[PDB]
Amino acid sequence: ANLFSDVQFKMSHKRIMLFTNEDNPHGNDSAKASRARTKAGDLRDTGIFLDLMHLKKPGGFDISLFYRDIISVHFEESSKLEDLLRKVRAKETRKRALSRLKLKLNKDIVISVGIYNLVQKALKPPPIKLYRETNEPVKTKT
Amino acid sequence: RELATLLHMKDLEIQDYQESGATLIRDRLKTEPFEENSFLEQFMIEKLPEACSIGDGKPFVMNLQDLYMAVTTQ
Amino acid sequence: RELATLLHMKDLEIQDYQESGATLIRDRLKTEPFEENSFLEQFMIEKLPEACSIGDGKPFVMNLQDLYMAVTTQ
Repeated sequence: ANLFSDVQFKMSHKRIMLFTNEDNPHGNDSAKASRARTKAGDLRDTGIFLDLMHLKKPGGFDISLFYRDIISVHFEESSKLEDLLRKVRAKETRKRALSRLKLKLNKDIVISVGIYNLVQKALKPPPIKLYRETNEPVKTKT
Repeated sequence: RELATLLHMKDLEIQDYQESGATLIRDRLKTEPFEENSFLEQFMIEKLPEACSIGDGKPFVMNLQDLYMAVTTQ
Repeated sequence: RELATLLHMKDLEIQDYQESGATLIRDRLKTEPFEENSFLEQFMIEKLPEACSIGDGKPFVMNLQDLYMAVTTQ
């Protein structure tokens, strides 16, 4: 939570990924677990989501044990982690209005239309010219 | 069985009220957390001598004839 | 009947919390107030068929022998 709080740029989505298989974090000190529900519920209400993929464990592969109230049946490995290996190189841009133009039926009726783009033919990112030993930017000055 | 598990879920709710809800009550309605093993031992030690009494068949024909009918139908 | 009166004791205790503060933290621990008739009804509809199925006598020997021996003793 402190880490999310620290950085200054505005955040669109905020997700936490746990990596653990100790499906009961502690069956020994109940007070720790009570404070765990409390703080986790707080994070759920500070705008932050949380997520675990049950990686692997001999037995102990359940989520109703202390985590049904945390994350947003069950087995020993998570399909949710397999896709995080799909290893893709796409790139995306958000709902970016290419240009808003006012469609006018005639000289008097005008409506507001957002010309958006749904296929763009991505090109390779434009290269930047660098100095030969110093790898510094070179600031073209034509 | 289902009524015992309902007892356990209401135990969970009351626990949510005290341990994390940071609230108390009038202390006159506090109920023991439910466990079916004790409940059964006490029922069979105290209540059972009268709980299973055949009698005149009077209590039978009053208390359950509805369930009697329902299960006959099923 | 006794489990039901216990659940009403528990309902009294929970309503005691509900009258003054005591907000629920875990948004999945809610329990509807206990009233016998409606649950007997849902027992009739949803699960009475599977329950009252006689089958091959297995569930009886499985689960009820404790009460069987107890009732024989009483």
